[PDB]
Amino acid sequence: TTVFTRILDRLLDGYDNRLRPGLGERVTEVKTDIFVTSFGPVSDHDMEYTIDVFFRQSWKDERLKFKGPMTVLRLNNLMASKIWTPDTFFHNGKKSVAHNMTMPNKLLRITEDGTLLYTMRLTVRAECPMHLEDFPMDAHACPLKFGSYAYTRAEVVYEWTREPARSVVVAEDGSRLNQYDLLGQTVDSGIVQSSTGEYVVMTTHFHLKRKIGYFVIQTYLPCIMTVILSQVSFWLNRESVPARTVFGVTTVLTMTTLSISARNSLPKVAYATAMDWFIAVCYAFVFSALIEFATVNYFTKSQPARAAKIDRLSRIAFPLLFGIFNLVYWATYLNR
Amino acid sequence: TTVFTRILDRLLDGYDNRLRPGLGERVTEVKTDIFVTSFGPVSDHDMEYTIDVFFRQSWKDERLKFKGPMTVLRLNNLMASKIWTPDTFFHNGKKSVAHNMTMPNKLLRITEDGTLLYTMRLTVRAECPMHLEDFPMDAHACPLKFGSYAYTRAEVVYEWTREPARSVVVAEDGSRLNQYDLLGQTVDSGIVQSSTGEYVVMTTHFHLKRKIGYFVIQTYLPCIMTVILSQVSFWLNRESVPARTVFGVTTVLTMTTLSISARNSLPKVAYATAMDWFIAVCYAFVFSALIEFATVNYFTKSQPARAAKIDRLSRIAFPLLFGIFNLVYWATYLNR
Amino acid sequence: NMSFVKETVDKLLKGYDIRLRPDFGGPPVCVGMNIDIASIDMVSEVNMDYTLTMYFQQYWRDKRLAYSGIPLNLTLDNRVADQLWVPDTYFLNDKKSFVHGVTVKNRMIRLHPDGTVLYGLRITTTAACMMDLRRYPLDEQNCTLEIESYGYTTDDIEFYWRGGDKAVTGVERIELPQFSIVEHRLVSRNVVFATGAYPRLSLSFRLKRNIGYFILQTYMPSILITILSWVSFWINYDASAARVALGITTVLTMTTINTHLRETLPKIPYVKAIDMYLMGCFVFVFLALLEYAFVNYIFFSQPARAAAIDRWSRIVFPFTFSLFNLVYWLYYV
Amino acid sequence: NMSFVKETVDKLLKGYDIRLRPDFGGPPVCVGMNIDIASIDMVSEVNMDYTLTMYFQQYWRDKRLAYSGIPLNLTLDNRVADQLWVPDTYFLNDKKSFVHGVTVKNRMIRLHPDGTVLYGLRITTTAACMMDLRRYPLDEQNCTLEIESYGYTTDDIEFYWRGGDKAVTGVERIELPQFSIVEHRLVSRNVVFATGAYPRLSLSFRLKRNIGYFILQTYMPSILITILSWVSFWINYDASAARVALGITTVLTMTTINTHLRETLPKIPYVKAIDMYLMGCFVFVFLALLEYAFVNYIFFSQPARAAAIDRWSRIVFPFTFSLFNLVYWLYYV
Amino acid sequence: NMSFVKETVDKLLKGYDIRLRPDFGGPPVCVGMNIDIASIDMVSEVNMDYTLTMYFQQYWRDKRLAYSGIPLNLTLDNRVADQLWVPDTYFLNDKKSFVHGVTVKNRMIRLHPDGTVLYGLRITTTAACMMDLRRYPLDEQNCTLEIESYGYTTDDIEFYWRGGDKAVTGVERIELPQFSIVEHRLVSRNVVFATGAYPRLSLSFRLKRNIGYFILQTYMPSILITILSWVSFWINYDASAARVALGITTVLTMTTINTHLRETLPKIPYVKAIDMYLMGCFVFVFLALLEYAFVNYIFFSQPARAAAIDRWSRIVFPFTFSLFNLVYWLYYV
Amino acid sequence: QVQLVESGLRLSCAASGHTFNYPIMGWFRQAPGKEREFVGAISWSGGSTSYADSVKDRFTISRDNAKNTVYLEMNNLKPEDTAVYYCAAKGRYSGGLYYPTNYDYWGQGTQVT
Ligand SMILES: *[C@@H]1O[C@H](CO)[C@@H](O[C@@H]2O[C@H](CO)[C@@H](O[C@@H]3O[C@H](CO[C@H]4O[C@H](CO)[C@@H](O)[C@H](O)[C@@H]4O)[C@@H](O)[C@H](O[C@H]4O[C@H](CO)[C@@H](O)[C@H](O)[C@@H]4O)[C@@H]3O)[C@H](O)[C@H]2NC(C)=O)[C@H](O)[C@H]1NC(C)=O
Ligand SMILES: *[C@@H]1O[C@H](CO)[C@@H](O[C@@H]2O[C@H](CO)[C@@H](O[C@@H]3O[C@H](CO[C@H]4O[C@H](CO)[C@@H](O)[C@H](O)[C@@H]4O)[C@@H](O)[C@H](O[C@H]4O[C@H](CO)[C@@H](O)[C@H](O)[C@@H]4O)[C@@H]3O)[C@H](O)[C@H]2NC(C)=O)[C@H](O)[C@H]1NC(C)=O
Ligand SMILES: *[C@@H]1O[C@H](CO)[C@@H](O[C@@H]2O[C@H](CO)[C@@H](O[C@@H]3O[C@H](CO[C@H]4O[C@H](CO)[C@@H](O)[C@H](O)[C@@H]4O)[C@@H](O)[C@H](O[C@H]4O[C@H](CO)[C@@H](O)[C@H](O)[C@@H]4O)[C@@H]3O)[C@H](O)[C@H]2NC(C)=O)[C@H](O)[C@H]1NC(C)=O
Ligand SMILES: *[C@@H]1O[C@H](CO)[C@@H](O[C@@H]2O[C@H](CO)[C@@H](O[C@@H]3O[C@H](CO[C@H]4O[C@H](CO)[C@@H](O)[C@H](O)[C@@H]4O)[C@@H](O)[C@H](O[C@H]4O[C@H](CO)[C@@H](O)[C@H](O)[C@@H]4O)[C@@H]3O)[C@H](O)[C@H]2NC(C)=O)[C@H](O)[C@H]1NC(C)=O
Repeated sequence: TTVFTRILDRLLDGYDNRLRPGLGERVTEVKTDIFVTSFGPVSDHDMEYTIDVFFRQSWKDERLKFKGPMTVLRLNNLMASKIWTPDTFFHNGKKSVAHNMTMPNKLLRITEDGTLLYTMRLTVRAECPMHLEDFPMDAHACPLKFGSYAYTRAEVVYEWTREPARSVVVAEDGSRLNQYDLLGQTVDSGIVQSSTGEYVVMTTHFHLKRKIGYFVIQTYLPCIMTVILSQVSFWLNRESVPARTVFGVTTVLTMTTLSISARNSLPKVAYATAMDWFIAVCYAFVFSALIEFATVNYFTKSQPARAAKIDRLSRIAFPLLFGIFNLVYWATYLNR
Repeated sequence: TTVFTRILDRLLDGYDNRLRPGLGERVTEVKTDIFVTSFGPVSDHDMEYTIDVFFRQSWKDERLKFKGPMTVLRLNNLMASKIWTPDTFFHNGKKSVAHNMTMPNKLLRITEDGTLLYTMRLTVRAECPMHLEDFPMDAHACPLKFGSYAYTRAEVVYEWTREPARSVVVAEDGSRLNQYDLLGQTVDSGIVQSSTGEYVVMTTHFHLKRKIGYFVIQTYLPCIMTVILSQVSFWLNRESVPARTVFGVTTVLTMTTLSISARNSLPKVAYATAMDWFIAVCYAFVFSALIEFATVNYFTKSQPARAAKIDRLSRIAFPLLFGIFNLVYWATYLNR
Repeated sequence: NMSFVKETVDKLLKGYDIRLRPDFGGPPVCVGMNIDIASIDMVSEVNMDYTLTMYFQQYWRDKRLAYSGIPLNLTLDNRVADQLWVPDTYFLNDKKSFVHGVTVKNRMIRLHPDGTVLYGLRITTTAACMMDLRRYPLDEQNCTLEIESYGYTTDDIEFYWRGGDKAVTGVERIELPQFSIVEHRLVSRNVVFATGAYPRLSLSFRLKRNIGYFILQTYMPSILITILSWVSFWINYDASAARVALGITTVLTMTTINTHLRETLPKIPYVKAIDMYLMGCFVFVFLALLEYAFVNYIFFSQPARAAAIDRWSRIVFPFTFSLFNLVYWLYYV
Repeated sequence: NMSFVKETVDKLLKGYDIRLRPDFGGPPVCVGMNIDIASIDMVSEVNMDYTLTMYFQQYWRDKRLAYSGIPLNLTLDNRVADQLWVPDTYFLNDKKSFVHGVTVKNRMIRLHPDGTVLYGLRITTTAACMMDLRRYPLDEQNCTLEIESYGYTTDDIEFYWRGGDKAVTGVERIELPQFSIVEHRLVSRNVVFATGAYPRLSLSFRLKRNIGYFILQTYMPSILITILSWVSFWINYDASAARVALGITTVLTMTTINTHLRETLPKIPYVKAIDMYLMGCFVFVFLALLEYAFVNYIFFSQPARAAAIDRWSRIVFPFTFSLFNLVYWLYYV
Repeated sequence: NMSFVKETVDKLLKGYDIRLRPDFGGPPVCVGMNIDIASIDMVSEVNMDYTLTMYFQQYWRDKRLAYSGIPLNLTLDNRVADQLWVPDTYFLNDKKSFVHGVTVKNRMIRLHPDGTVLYGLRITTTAACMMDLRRYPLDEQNCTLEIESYGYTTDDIEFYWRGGDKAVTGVERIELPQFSIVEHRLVSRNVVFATGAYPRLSLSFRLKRNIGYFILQTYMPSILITILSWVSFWINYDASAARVALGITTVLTMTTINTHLRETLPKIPYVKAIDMYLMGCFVFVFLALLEYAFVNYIFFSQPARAAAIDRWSRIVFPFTFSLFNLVYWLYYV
Repeated sequence: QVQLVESGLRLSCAASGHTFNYPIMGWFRQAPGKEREFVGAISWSGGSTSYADSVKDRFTISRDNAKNTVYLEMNNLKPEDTAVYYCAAKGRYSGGLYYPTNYDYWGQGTQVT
């Protein structure tokens, strides 16, 4: 045991942790990888998502070479506070947590050739800007970008440990998504220039696709059935004024209730989604049916022939127009 | 610059910050003053308020006398942790914040005669016990009391820096109130007694008056309109039984809904407020109008002249009595 | 002479080991406790907890801190608390506590010549209080605060209320909106876990709920709607069908009021007293609606029987509602 | 003698390397674990997690801490834990955890003559629990706590439940209003990550949800409104205004109930049992209104048929509603 | 040659006094400031505040940190910031702030050969912004950030915007769902308090609310329901059920819209534009219902008068609604 | 205050009073020469039973809140089960489940041979 204590004391003797490895001589190369243990909920109102990761970094420090009975020292993470580490941060992070229970969720391993492996467990809340013009048939690419805060590309560069597709690994049962599907992810790297210089940035885009079944059986089916029910009214005889009034009133009321309740989930974006267009057209159809009934009632006692002609014309016009609207809408929004 | 470093080193040489100045020889006198930069929101549900202040303390410490090219050393606030400071706390504070962005929001200045000025920026949440009998036409005196935690009056006393009325200064644009109006403050000092001894307490009372417009356009106007609607029924002929019955029952239901929603945003006080009395009287008027209709309908087919007389007498009595009640109520409560 | 005080305090803390309790290896150290209740802010049936602010004072003797030649209590800067031994006192039933820290840590250290240490903190704590809501809102609760040593067993430390029943002050000044403090009690005992026996102090309050808010908030609307339904019996019937529509609308509004009421309470799985009253009122209004439906159904061919039925309901409904109210308010009060 | 123990502890901590595990470079150190559950504060479907409070006890042997000459177990001030090696134990599925720190950090250190260390913490953790709500509110959940070592692989450290089936106590203290505990289970295994193999303990509970609250606050208003919708069948078909008012009022009350109830739950995409029930009740009341629409449509040319239809609807609607309820409650119970 | 760099750095910090500002006892030190705004999150009217994330860079010169023989700018570990003097910059109107700390504290220290220090932080701050909601939702707000020195007066320090009007970047790339940033402004001035005169920097944004959401959500449904209420005037007065259904539906739907929109805003005491529009629409539909009630009241003895009243409603209501809309949109735009 | 009434093979413990403050009932037996020994414990509401090793799979404990009773059914007896039996109530924060010191209200002693 005393051998390892002496080795550790010799490594830390005269070691300045303010200086990066290879300062003034070459570029420090950091190999990075991510293991996603849980891809947490996505929030549309806040335009953000939560992710739980094991973040793994690896680099080389010549000052930490040693020769001993063991090849790898798997040390207490306190040692990590006594050596240099990269200052990696997430560019689009909002408020992240480095877990500290029951101890700092960190691990440090030193190989005899001077190679350091440094791993930590993080919960990151990140910004995902969403374009909701195709809601609820939309798809998103939520990014996660990280890099050095203070070291420019002339001092620190980041690389993926293995091939970029295999460097970000998502656990099998680590999905906390409710209304989204994780289709896949893409991995890339690049350079970003800011007032203080040029920096290496590593990016991972997670591709999400919203499921539609909830909105299919919650909004689209009630709207279609309400429109069909309202157009049924054109076939009732003109003597049945209360029946046609009930048809019109109940269809208008159902459409109003659906329209009022359909915007609870979304943020208050300043544009119209696809669902908004569908509900607006259904409302227009139902209101036009009610107006047609009012017109027929107005002319019922004075010009019965005109009322019959109007009823027949609507009986033909309304289903055709609704079918054409449905065809155009679904063709536009399904093969997007 | 070396001269000032030597001065500071000599001042701190052998200094003991565990001991108050004048320990065992005299009382330590602290002069205090408060600059309110913003008087934040008042929470009726929690009976509390938030205030943002510059808290300034000043006292003499003969151990810190010096002589040098300057007469006042304006030091970095870390020096505050190296010397003795008063342990002032707010007696009715709930959860306060000492701001730490980007650095500790503290300042320390030392005059060559040993006088120390010590200032900090604080956000204090404080308890304001409110009596809501006159709600929503109530006024409150929200207190702020502070003093030493550990030092009795034989050891530390507090004084206002200048005239007490001029030692608590509120910024002219520092008002974050939305529902209340700040009328002024009263400044005082006294002695509290506890199981650990006698302590000095400094007290400031802020005088707040609730604005009534919100509750006018939220509760009073719908009640008035419902009462007028219920009294409209008195002019329909006695044959129109279903119409007047619908009027009465609908107005009673509306009154019940308004009465229920009245305390939906209020704390659960055990007494009745003024708004409760107003709503109770409006409910009584509506219910009495419905009872009047029931009485009129009872006599319709046996004593029609009595029913007509009752209808006319109500058509005059009800609006006049409602107007008299409104005048009495508003004169009583707006002149208090 | 502050230099002599400084030398004495330096000498007291020379070679002082904070890892060891006073009289380590000997008889247990006795710790007395006092509490001044500043306030009891909020009592929550939804979260089953209450919040409380207090001045918590601990008293013990440490012979390593005895000093001579200074005839004064020594109030020291609270940071000296980090250089001394203190008891490891905690609250079992607490959910989130903190010591106030503005402007500094609200802590007090006072040494006495014989070695007595007074250690004071100002603590705001939220503490769990399970509540029996079977008689809500006519219920009475018992909320406790449990004070225990964490690491030291009864062989090392003993607790006692300092002053007996006077050790807790400020209870009589507490004003609660929904409750009134009927009584408070102080208990001392021992508790055995797998790791040994530990001292325990309990401070309990008995709270009785005020009824006025619920009279104004839920009982009166239900009573008034039930009374309103009886106005129908004094209106002559017709072929309009106005009154069945009105009754149905009133019943629906009653249901809406009831759903909000419950939208304001925790999700307990049993029936409360207010639930019993509300479904009694619903039964009454439903029976009134059914009676009108019957009268409207049979009045076309038998007007006299319909008039007799209406008149008898005119009498029967107030009487039965009064009887139900009498039974309800006698069974729960 | 306090000085003898003081110098014994000073000798124990002299030359102690906190950066090295016990038996570093040799066989793995075995850590036994015990959990004493104090409460489960809440279980949230909206956030899909639950809050647990517990005493977490770890037992191991460190030969560097062995001492002789004192036949006693040293209960030390918890600050000494900052100078000892402790396992790097963490909880995988936790989201926010803290150690209670009033009045001091709720931590315990007990040393034994042969070098055994007992290390106790009082911890509150909010741990994730993904829930399948397809049978909600008649659903049954399984919530787990995963205990793992972060840095040390199985070649460095081993975990085991100390006492086997008795390693976790206090399960009977769990009082949830909306749930009951059916069973708890302890599991020990290994988990392979790209950095090696790590020991893993697992503590799971099976929660059964109580149906009483949902019967009282959700199912009953819908059932009562559906029954109220049948009153239209007993009203003569000349009262067009009254029956139309009845249908519209029932529809709007159903929509308000549905929107509020669904508004109070997480936005899951699948259909729950309560959603299917509410949609069935909506279908029934809407079908009653459409029945009246049809009767109004046909009664001017076939009044006898319309009267027969109303007469048969009076019987048919309650019967089909009873069949629907029977099938629903058989399928979900 | 890390040995020589380490020697130089240790030499720099040898006699460094962190308690004294650069040029202590002399002319004020000049501090230039730059901000890169990354995002502006929730702009809340309920809390009367907004959230800002930014990179805050300070630039100054400390001759004590000059070095020679190393032709490089030295980026150091951020923890070296704890040994250097930095300005005591604070934000006056901030309520809650923090420096990001994942994976490390988001801090940068960069030294230059002549003694220039660049000190960067990544900060998220919630800042108070009192809003005038009298013209809501057609309102325009002005929200500021006030940057000041706490302890150092103008005799010790002076602020300036480094780069003139290009000292703040990233404003043009901000995306806000509900607002658009019309303009941003930079101001430099002095503020006098009782303890002296201090430098002040002000960064202000002018935000204009987008109306499309409110057109989709509140104005259009209200207009459609108001127009729907006028359909009754074209239905013959003998059709009681139809007109009563129309009026009741319009009234209840307007009430539902109003109650949905009432408490979604802070409890301001004044009347907003949307409140006036919704109250006017409610008044119109209610008056239409009252018109129908009056027509139903006098259509037996005076049918011609009822027909005339309907025809005049048919003309008066669209015209008066058009005039009300014209007045409203001319007043508020 | 809780009043415990013992009756009774099957032993019945009927409790009255403040059973909400003491949500746990436990069974103990005292041998002529030995100390009191824990047998089993039952929660009034949760119905979560706990048993000692020596009476696992043999003794059973049931609770009914209708009349506030708890039943201990003893099956497959042995001559080492001749002890005076007691029933007791345990507070909400009274500590360990296996220690007689933690139980406040004790019932009357019942003999079994
Ligand atoms: C996981 O990580 C979190 C932070 O993310 C840690 O929380 C911090 O823990 C550290 C170490 O214990 C704390 O630092 C210490 O604070 C003491 C005072 O704490 C009180 O006051 C602060 C506010 O000032 C409150 O936030 C806090 O709740 C207490 O009320 C100091 O007395 C300590 O001083 C030590 O260092 C100085 C250095 O100069 C010495 O002079 C002293 O003698 C002494 O050695 C110290 O600064 C920090 O306050 C905690 N922050 C928060 C927000 O809680 C967790 O502890 C950590 N968990 C684990 C298991 O590692
Ligand atoms: C809220 O609910 C809690 C319980 O959940 C109530 O707390 C109980 O309070 C009663 C007092 O009213 C406590 O009863 C007392 O217990 C003391 C401790 O007993 C232990 O230690 C003794 C030895 O000292 C042992 O013999 C014993 O077996 C226990 O191990 C006793 O010392 C007290 O004795 C007093 O009464 C007896 C007669 O009963 C007299 O003979 C004595 O002289 C003396 O006057 C007493 O028995 C009970 O222990 C508490 N329970 C808990 C769990 O703490 C709260 O009172 C309640 N709140 C309100 C407001 O009602
Ligand atoms: C909530 O849901 C979780 C799952 O998400 C359940 O946890 C599972 O619990 C079961 C036990 O009920 C576990 O199955 C057991 O695993 C043990 C460990 O297996 C690992 O290690 C061995 C070597 O030690 C390897 O061979 C093996 O491949 C694994 O890597 C086994 O030792 C157990 O075997 C025992 O039972 C079997 C019969 O079932 C016998 O044949 C054996 O001889 C032996 O007696 C057993 O297989 C399972 O691993 C747990 N899953 C997880 C993910 O941890 C919870 O139980 C559930 N909660 C509730 C309340 O239901
Ligand atoms: C949101 O609302 C805030 C107010 O709360 C606005 O801030 C104001 O911005 C204006 C500029 O747009 C500021 O006016 C400028 O003040 C400068 C500083 O004045 C101080 O110092 C001078 C001496 O240097 C003193 O004389 C003076 O009394 C002050 O102590 C001036 O230097 C500026 O002068 C410029 O304009 C004048 C004409 O007005 C020219 O003659 C000059 O040559 C020069 O071009 C100017 O007066 C004002 O001080 C700010 N107020 C506050 C409280 O800070 C925001 O602009 C607003 N946001 C938006 C987007 O509109």
